Amino acid sequence: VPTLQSPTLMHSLGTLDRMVNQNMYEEVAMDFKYWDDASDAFRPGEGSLLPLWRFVSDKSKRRQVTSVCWNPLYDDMFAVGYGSYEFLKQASGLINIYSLKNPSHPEYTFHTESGVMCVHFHPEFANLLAVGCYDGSVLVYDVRLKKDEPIYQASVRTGKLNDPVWQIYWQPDDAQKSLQFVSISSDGAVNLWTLTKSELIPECLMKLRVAAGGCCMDFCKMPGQESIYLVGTEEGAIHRCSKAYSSQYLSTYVSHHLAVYAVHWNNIHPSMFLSASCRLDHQAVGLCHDPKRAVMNFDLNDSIGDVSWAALQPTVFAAVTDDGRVHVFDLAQNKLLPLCSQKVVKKAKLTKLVFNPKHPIVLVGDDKGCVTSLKLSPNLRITSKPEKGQKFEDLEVAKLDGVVEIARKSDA
Amino acid sequence: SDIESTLTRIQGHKGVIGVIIVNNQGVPLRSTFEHDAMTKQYADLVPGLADLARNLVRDLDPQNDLEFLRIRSHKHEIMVAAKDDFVLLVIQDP
Amino acid sequence: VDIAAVDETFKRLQSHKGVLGIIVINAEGIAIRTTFDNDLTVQYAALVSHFTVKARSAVRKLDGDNDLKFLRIRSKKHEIMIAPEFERSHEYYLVVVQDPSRE
Amino acid sequence: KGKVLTNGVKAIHQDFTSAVEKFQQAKQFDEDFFGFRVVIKELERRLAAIIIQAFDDCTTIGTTFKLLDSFELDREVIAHDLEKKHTDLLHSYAR
Amino acid sequence: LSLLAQFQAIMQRETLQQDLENKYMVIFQNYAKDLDAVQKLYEKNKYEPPVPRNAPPVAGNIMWARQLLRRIEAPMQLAQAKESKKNIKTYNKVAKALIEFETLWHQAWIKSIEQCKAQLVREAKYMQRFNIRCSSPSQMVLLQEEKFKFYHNQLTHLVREYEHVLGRGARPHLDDMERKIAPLNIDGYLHRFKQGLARLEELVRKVVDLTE
Amino acid sequence: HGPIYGLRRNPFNSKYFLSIGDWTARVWVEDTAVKTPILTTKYHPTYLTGGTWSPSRPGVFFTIKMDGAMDVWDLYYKHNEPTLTVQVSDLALTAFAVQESGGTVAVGTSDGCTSVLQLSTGLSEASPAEKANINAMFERETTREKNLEKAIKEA
Amino acid sequence: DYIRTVVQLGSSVEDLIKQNNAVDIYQEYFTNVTMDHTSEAPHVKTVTVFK
Repeated sequence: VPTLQSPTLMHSLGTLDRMVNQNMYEEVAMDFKYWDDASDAFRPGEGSLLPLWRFVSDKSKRRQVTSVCWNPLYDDMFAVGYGSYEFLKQASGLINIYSLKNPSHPEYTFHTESGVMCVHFHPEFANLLAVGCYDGSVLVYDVRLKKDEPIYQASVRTGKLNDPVWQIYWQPDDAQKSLQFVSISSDGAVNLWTLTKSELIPECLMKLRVAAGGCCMDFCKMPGQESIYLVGTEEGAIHRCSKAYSSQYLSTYVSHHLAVYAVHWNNIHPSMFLSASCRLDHQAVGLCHDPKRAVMNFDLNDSIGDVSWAALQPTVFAAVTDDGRVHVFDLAQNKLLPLCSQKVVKKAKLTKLVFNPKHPIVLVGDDKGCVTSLKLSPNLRITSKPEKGQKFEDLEVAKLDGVVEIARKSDA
Repeated sequence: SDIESTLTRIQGHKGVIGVIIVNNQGVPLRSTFEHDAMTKQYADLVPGLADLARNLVRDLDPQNDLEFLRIRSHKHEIMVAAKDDFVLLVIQDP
Repeated sequence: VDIAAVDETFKRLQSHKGVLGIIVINAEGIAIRTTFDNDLTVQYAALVSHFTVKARSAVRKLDGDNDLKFLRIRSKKHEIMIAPEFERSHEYYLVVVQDPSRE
Repeated sequence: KGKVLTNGVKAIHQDFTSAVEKFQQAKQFDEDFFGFRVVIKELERRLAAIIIQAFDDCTTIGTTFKLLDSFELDREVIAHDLEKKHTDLLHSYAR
Repeated sequence: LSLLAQFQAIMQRETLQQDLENKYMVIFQNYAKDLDAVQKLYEKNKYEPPVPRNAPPVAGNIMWARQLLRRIEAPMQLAQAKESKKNIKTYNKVAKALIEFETLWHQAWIKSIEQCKAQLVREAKYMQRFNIRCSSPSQMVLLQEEKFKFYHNQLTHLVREYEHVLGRGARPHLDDMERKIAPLNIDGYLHRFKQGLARLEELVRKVVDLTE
Repeated sequence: HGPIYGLRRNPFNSKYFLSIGDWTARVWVEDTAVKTPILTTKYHPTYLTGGTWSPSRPGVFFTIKMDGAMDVWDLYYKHNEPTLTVQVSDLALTAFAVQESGGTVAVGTSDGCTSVLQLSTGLSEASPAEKANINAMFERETTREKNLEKAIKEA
Repeated sequence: DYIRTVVQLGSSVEDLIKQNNAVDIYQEYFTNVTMDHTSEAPHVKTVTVFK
């Protein structure tokens, strides 16, 4: 009943602040949606990311972007998981949540007390955000409550991975009495978590045996089925198993010598994943059979932060290395050379690349606690348009398969 | 401590020259100005425009209401968030 | 002929997403081109004429050398956009009605 | 828990039937023979997995033979998974 | 070089097969160029080399050196006669420098295991799983980590649980537990402090339900 | 086992009866082929003495022991350890009762008094069939094990 | 003169309409989400002890 503390005052003030901040970046946003690079219908063989919004907060500069994730419904949310990767500069972690509606001030925020080495939003409900931490504590945060604190934790009583939790995921549990989580850790291996009464309980999935359980630092699951996923290691190899111990390492795609840093499936042609390591080469390899060779190889000058197939097309993909250059390949215009290699940051080593499902932009993330958002010039995004007698998934299977057979019989 | 932090953020951007909150009839409470010879100008000129615009919108189909309003002059962007309790003003040249 | 140009401007504007309506009304509150029926037309013409002359008198009173080239009122349904061009021998506050919900 | 796990041992039975009925059709039979060797020593690990996941949730001294003699399948492929868990029974009886 | 192998495999004419031996010198120019670039990395980054992620500082520098050596060495198996002499000399100085790291840093690690073994009690017993891969170990290898991250995980919990039950106070109660917190015998003290906090986790909730 | 102290049919859907009497807390069934438990639960400490079910929620139970507890054993969610261990007294509890609407319990202690508890919105339910199901399926495994001894001896 | 005015205004408004379609400003996230996931651990209260 004092008007100057009424909640609806704060509501309309927040909307008026967005209404202000829009009118401070009008060009950056109008280009985000209504602009096509007019000088790439003239030179067919290359492209040019155009840099857009930049997102910094003053608690971030002492921190390093250590994950990024996008929300299923709205397509203006991020989830930056600021944290640490150096062995000697170990800090407390952070997690903002940003928006495209205001880029300057984050909508939400939290403040953990170890390095947030992953995030993931839930796909169906659209708010609950699972995270992990440098010290095994997987956490779950609920967002619309506006209480700067978790709603569940882990302990050493329920279950604790005991070393960094590099990646976590959300499983769809269909209208059941639960929600599901799959994880991965340096010591020991994959664990399943549930969301019970007021707790999160481990169930162990498999152990990554080779000295000790071999370390591992990433995994991805195939969308189109669920059980079969791809797991990195630090012994070097890449493994693939299913949600069982059903032939521990169903596939053992072994080709590497160091810590692999990224794997990725590609949403079209469900047999073909690429991967990427810290041996300065990323390899785009086929999986139904084919476990002893790589269809291709793309060497480069500094080790890979990460890789990502495009959401909109299974030829183009992009990769991010430890120099300042994001470089992005079309696998069907050039053949072993990057279509567009551009340096975006000045004095930081980039470390995280994430695409966007609907609008065509990309997020890349620094070493200095910042995230910067690039746009893809039209030569990078070329989806073969469907027609009357054919389906869109089929043409994009066909392009990749043609490139695969060409370089398969041309390699040897 | 959320209302005043949003006031302090919103008054420190690249173009903002003044934030005003005014009550139903008048009484501009919590201005932001180093003198008050033009706050009263805003407070007694603008909510006439806000409720006149609520008349214009609502007259058409009475399920409808008004929420915000912007007037962009040459050198100013007067944004008014009108509602039942009060009228709120933010002034900014882009 | 420029009549094709202005009708083309109507399809330029009207091809955008959600744009329900375009109408042009002069200083005497009488619509010239429409896109609506006739009575929603005349009630827009009267209401917006009176409202925009009040708003321009407000801004001119507030500061002597500043005028307005812009006006934007909001609904929960549709964001009426008014633009005016106050001059002699012509002052044609065109008014659009749109919303991004549709389609 | 046993709903999920009974569904799992249903999948194991579904596959072994499907595999042998494919084999229901004179020196290239060694190739299908080692394919079937692959499947047997490959779908013997669903068993070891759905018995590792259902040997903690044994309740007492004697739920374990309701769940250890609803299978007993002695081999040289199970055995080197179950020395440690017959040991686990020994330590649980001691505790 | 893969292209040259393919062109060898395409066609047969004995003059051409006496001409595809020639182009190995044109190959050999660029390997020298690569042997230039890696050489620059060696001298520009001798003391403070960038590393892989979450890598410890002593023998997570060995891996960077090893990467440069094994980047330059694996094409040498395939590209094996005057220019060849100067290039094999430049390679054979880069080789000795890229063993100069991977022996002097290993020595510095020997004397640091003497230092730190009595936060950083990790690295002197966390390195020896990086070190166990290629090089040789030292005294009292990490046979003692099946306890010590039990010893830190239980013991940042129960001490942590001695804040929440002291968030429901508002006293001979706390007496009995400050006499237990303070004191190869870090087993029984964790016994004692767990049975210690079960007791007062009971007592405080009893008092709350009989007081509210 | 030994001197039995528990007996109760289950309510709210079916006829499966209970046996919380000795320091094992079973759940038994009434058929001439199932003369053996269905959901045997934990072998405990502190010799058991008495409890029942819920008449407003399917198949929870509530032991008491000679050092005293209301173990709110929810029994479709865990199956080994007491979901909620509360010690009402130090002295040995020797009774039990349930409010007919469910949500108030009572035990008088080893000397004297009588303590009346209150259990929150944990006592209500949304689906009463699958708990008849998992207490129906989980003993055909026992009849299945009755077949095996004939099969073993005939082999 | 009328024609020139109308096309001038059409240009300006066209820019504005793009501005509103670019990103929607007036949209509160989670305007109405009812499903809340909460804390539901068992509570034991002794209302009175009958003695």
